[PDB]
Amino acid sequence: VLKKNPLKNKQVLLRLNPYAKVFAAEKLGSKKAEKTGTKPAAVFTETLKHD
Amino acid sequence: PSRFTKTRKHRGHVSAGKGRIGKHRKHPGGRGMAGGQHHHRINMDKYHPGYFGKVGMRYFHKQQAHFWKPVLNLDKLWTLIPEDKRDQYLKSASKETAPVIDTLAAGYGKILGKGRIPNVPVIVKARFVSKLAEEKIRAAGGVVELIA
Amino acid sequence: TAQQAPKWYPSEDVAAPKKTRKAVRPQKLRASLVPGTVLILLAGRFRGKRVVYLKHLEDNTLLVTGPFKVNGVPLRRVNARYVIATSTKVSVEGVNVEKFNVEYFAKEKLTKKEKKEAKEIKTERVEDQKVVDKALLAEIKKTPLLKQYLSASFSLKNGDKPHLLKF
Amino acid sequence: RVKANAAKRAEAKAQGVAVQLKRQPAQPRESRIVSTEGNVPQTLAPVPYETFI
Amino acid sequence: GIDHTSKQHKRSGHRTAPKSDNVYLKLLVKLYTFLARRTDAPFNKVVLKALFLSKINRPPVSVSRIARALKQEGAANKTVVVVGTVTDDARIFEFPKTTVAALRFTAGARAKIVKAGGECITLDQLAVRAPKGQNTLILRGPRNSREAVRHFGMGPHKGKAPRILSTGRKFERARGRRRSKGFKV
Amino acid sequence: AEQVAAERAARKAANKEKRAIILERNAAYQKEYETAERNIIQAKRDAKAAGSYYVEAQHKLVFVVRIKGINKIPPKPRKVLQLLRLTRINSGTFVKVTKATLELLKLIEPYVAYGYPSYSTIRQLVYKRGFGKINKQRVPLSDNAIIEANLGKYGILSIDDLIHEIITVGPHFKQANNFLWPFKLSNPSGGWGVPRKFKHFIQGGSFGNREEFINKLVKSMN
RNA sequence: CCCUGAAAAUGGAUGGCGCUCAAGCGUGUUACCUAUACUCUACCGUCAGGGUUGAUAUGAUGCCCUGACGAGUAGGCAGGC
RNA sequence: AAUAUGUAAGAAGUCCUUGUUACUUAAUUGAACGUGGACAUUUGAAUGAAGAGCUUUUAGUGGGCCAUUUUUGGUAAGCAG
RNA sequence: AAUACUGCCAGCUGGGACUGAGGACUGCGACGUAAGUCAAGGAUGCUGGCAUAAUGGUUAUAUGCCGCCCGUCUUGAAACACGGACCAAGGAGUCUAACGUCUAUGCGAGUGUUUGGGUGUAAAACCCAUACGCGUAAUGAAAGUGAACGUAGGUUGGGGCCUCGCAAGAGGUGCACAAUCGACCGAUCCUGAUGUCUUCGGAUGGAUUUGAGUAAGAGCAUAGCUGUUGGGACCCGAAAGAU
RNA sequence: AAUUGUUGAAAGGGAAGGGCAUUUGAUCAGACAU
Repeated sequence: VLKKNPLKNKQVLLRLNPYAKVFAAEKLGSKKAEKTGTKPAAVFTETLKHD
Repeated sequence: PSRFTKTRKHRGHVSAGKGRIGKHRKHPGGRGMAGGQHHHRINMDKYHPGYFGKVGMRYFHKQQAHFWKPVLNLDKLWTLIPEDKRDQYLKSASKETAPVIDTLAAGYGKILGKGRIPNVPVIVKARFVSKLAEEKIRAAGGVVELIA
Repeated sequence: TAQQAPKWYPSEDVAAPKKTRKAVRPQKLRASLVPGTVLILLAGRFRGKRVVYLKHLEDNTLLVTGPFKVNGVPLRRVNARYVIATSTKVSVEGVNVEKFNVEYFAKEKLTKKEKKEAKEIKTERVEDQKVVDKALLAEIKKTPLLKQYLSASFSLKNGDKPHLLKF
Repeated sequence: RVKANAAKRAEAKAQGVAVQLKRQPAQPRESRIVSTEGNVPQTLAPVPYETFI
Repeated sequence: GIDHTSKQHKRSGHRTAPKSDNVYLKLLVKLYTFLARRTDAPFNKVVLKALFLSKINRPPVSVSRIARALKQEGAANKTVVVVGTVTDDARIFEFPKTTVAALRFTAGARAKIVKAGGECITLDQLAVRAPKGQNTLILRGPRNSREAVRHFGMGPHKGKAPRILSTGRKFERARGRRRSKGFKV
Repeated sequence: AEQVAAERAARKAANKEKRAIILERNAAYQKEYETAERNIIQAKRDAKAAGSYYVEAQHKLVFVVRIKGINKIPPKPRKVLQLLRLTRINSGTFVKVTKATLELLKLIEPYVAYGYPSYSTIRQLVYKRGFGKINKQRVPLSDNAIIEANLGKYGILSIDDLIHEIITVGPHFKQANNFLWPFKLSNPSGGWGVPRKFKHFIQGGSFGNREEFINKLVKSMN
């Protein structure tokens, strides 16, 4: 009879998407990505800073 | 009736269903059949193509009595026999006792050959018969005997 | 007949309402309404007067007192939205509040047929007030100007900005 | 093209694979990596107005 | 606003329930409406829809047409269903025994069918005999052969039977019909 | 029918298995999205480190929302809008990006705002304003059963299945997008950010290919 | 940009008041105002797709469910007073 | 050139064999129509299809006007086309 | 390292406004081993005052904003375009003969009692003979001729039915209808058999020829809307013409 | 009915009338009373 919004109603959200519970539990919306440090080539940096 | 007429539904509407620009004037295109070879030419050549002119010779004092000649086909030829005798004659297919059908006395003038007839003999009395009608009756086993 | 009877009379029974889903969870009170807080009444008979918040009653109301010896406000209940929660907290652990519940302020209703109300306090209520206020006055006295403050009545003065006035 | 599709369809049926006989509109180009080996970008700027008349 | 790609609020255009106050026809419509609602047999839908057609839309099927339909291979014992009127045909002479179901039967057609040995059946009896239309063969009379149809769509070089009241040599076969007099249609 | 317990148990078991399948599919899709985006980022980083430029693939889908009213529209753009199902002023539709659809968008440039929506925009759109096309009737995407009833033929079993087939242009993207009813979006909260809409977004207006900026506009208009 | 070029008749019109680091001109960024437009909901009606034989407060032309739509002279049709 | 514009993107098709012919070829050569057999889910590009096709009958109308763009007569016109 | 910018969170949380549609349960789902609970297919709980003009309705008035005089011709009307001083009553697409389409009905290769007769509780109702009108046969100017090679044909698509199959589908039958190729009847142009009042007869076989045809009838009668024609003909109106 | 007299009420700075919304005055139904 009524259209309940999944976004603003956690109950119907869990109804529509079973994965929502585990998503919230694991905090996958704010996942900490691994830090890999690679440096851009000197050619690219010079081309970026070039006139 | 007059209560179902659209005039009652047209009360209150200014033009009464006849338009505002071209109001319902007396006779905009002349009286009946006016201008056949003129402004009504398109209609009169589209829906009555063979109207204007004359064709064929005349017939002074033509009497339709002379031309009275109703036609009758063979499929209907078994109708003139009464209903109760019909199956009795169909069952007893005999050249000795084939039924007599007086088409003229019934009211028909010519016998035509549309359709088929059951293979039983029959004496048909007719003012006129088509060639194929006579052929079919004689093939069935009867005889077309002319009368007047 | 003056009017032809209708072919179809509607059904006469009363259909039961469907099973509603509105289960009552207890009211959450804003953090500023800590028991023992000096509030100000913004509406009612005692509007503007400052009171002390003691207990959150069973229904959504706040039991408050003057204390009655000062500014003459007795044990009443009020509504959270109709009081303003100042920051002048006073200790309240020295009083007993378990007696006062929703049934404690039971009004002996009079039927509408009387209509002769053109012309007293419960002795129990006066004794509870005298004990609660006498237990709270000692707590009040530990700070310099709280008794005079509670005797005073709040009032917006010229130039006051309630959106910028702290409490 | 009719007989071309006939040939491809027969071959795909023989090899037991999908036919994919329909044409396709120009799809968006897939991702690719462009090297700079001997292709350092040349900086381009507008040219000031000079009359040739 | 809406950029209306279709004409709005337009009716489906198909007759729903007959435009007739015949209470018995309404009863048949109710019965077959129930049957089409609660049966997955397309025969019920087609007969319910055919119950609504007008007189010119319900041409009379002759018993000769009945016999020709029964002449089909594998349909000798089928029950013929006619949503309309069955008429006696004095052109046929041998008629096969069958169960013909129709709204109205001419006296002659009923007599012919009962004399052949078969029995005449009304559509309610058809519903009680075959709820899903099993072993049924629906017939229909000819629509294009009525007198009014021959005049439809008349134009030049169409030869669609001018609407002349009285036919004769003088009427509607002068100039415009023969090459000597004017032109040819 | 006194036997109700067996039917309840069978239905509950079937629903539990379906929910488990949907959960596993959504987990796989989340892994796929993370893998794809992280692979793209790392490919960009590796090309930059090696001394090259990683040109990302051109986007495969667009979201197109009508911006113009319905009056005074030339016949060809009007017909293209009708074919893209943008009948109302603020209707929106997802479109696969090929040469034909790019030409369509170019024809209807002065009457639509379109870009490439992100997964967040697509998911919010499907969850809030997701409506089906069951039996030519616009039913709301309320339960996964509705989607399974119609799109179970193509394997689209859940609303996240639909979102996946939308975001990754797949074998049945045409069918999924056709099943999705044209989204009826409200006016953008906070305005359009522009004094005058009817200039191309490049020209300081609002219509045209906003590309990546379409997400903010669509979220505001949702 | 401003000034001269720049002359028309009742008194007179950036709409008016009035405005001069503007309330003018060019440009940029936000905030804000409101249409019978858009979004959601209720209701009226129309159209379409459906459910309902169970004796039936009856009536299947009845009851009920779902979705979309609603401007309009000439004109057409329908339901009604 | 641009814009506009025709056609095609298969099931009423394609492939193999052999039937009919008074047409045709030097000739079962060819032409047309066929018998029988084979094809797949992508049955022959994209998008959308709010149902598709078809018929009868009849109303009003048959003085038009404006705007962008192309453009003719005219110096031009709230001019005419 | 931070921060700014952009983007994400199926992150949390505060205030405000409008709405409460439905009315036993059913469905989806969440929390709980479980019972059960729940914000899960649309509002409930507690409390107060009034219980009457208080809310509300009508009306007059004030205020804020908007508001041109109606009908008509017109591309365009508030027009410095026409009618309208006001009011009551009357006042304008009717009826008929013949009809076209559609619809309802009765009978149906038939149909139509009501020209007339009989009868009658008397312009009513009921009954009926013979014919005629229409239709069942068309074509040709007319003489005249006059509709099955066949299972009333062949091909294609056909609703429905039947058979097999869980279904997908396959096969058979395929009315109506649509396209096409043929057959037959007539007309026109040809070919000219038996024969013979030796000039009569026209058999057989053809034609990019056509007809308002046949090819297992569909019509008649009544009633209704709409439309057409003649009638005063939707209502009112001439300059005129005649006796 | 047009039109007019008296009484009563109300308004009225070069028209009157009207729509939306409410104040004010006058007037009024229904429902608890079951």
